[PDB]
Amino acid sequence: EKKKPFSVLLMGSGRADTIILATANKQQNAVEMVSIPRDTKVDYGNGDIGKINASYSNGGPSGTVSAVEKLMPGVPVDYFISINMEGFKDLVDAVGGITVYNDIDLTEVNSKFVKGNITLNGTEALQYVRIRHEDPRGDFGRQDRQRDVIIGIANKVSIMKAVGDNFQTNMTLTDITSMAANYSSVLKNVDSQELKGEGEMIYSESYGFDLYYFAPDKTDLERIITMFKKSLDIT
Repeated sequence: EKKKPFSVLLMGSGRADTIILATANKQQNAVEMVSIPRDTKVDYGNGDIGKINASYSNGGPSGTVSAVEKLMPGVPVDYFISINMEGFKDLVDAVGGITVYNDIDLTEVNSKFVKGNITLNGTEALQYVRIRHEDPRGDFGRQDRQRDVIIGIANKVSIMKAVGDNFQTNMTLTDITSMAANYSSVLKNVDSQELKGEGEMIYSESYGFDLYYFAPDKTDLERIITMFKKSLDIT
């Protein structure tokens, strides 16, 4: 309310295959959001290890917050929103479509996604952000389209849930209007990036074979753990 920088944990889905940590600050009027690879490895427990998506978020999305608080000690997660690929669409329809500037030509290869601003709807949007090979930018490309869908939904988010269990958040219906009032950084200062690191295999008595893990790049992680703290208040 007092225009104090916060943070929000966006989750997509059981488990969370899409994790984005976003922190807003009216002062610097900008949004910093970093994407954590679903398989990212997090050190928590007396030997306990696991991927953030499955291994975690298996006791409520709040679990993911915890995993995100472990992967990044300093940074505090003020809020969080987790939606399924269903409530996601109903969230794009109920909001009345989404407008997105598609700078890449993703022709009728999959849909008539002409270049430029190509407004979409629930399903159209889910198909947009889900594209893979078609986008010559490979992985980065999805980080783009993902971003687009976030700003597209936010620049329209009066408040209602036609949806229900397919939507989840800890925000107050009487506190959503607050950020949607004082805060307007969703304009043009949204710089998103994806936590770097390297993947590695790891055996597991349970299965009998190695499992996949994305080992975070320490120096990179720190740059971020530090950058986020810089967006709130290094204290």
